[PDB]
Amino acid sequence: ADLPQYPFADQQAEVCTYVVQSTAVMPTPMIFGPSPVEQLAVIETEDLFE
Amino acid sequence: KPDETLSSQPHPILADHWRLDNFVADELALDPQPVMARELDYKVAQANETT
Repeated sequence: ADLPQYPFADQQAEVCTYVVQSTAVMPTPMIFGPSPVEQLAVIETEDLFE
Repeated sequence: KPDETLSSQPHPILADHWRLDNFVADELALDPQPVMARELDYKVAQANETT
């Protein structure tokens, strides 16, 4: 449960410094429905469609 | 028969106001619009213009 780090100055310190890098591509059956659109102030203001 | 050609008819563009058309609105127009008298000839009585 307690393995000392004799060669290191601090035994209780976390000697390592890890950097992870993961990339995953996962085909899935989720719907991924549509992307809405913003509203134009000109429409409903100047009555382009009347 | 004589020649069947019109002589009394206002010019569609030059006899009316010069106004800017709204093309977007005209796209959403698929209904029968009225064609009132006074658009076919200038020999129209006062009352018949609105008909």
